Amino acid sequence: PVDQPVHNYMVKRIHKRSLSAAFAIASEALSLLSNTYVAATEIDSSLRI
Amino acid sequence: PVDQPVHNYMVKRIHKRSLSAAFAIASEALSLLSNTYVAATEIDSSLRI
Repeated sequence: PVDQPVHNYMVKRIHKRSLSAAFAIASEALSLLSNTYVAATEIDSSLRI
Repeated sequence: PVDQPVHNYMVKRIHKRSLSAAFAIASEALSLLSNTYVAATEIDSSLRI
């Protein structure tokens, strides 16, 4: 009579990371963007695409 | 005329072993056991399971 089961309870810390990157836009691209957002009979399809 | 068959009869002792292990139980487990042995409308199913 010397034996007895034993259990272990380990717990962990989660830590923490992130993400980030650079992505720049030209103003003329935004201008052609604005018309294409309301795509209609106007707005040159070739330049928009 | 000198040849003759010969036989050998070996017999074995079977020896003897056994097994034993420890397994403890808490009184609260037995108490919740008692209600589950008579499982009815009472006796919390979640705690019993």
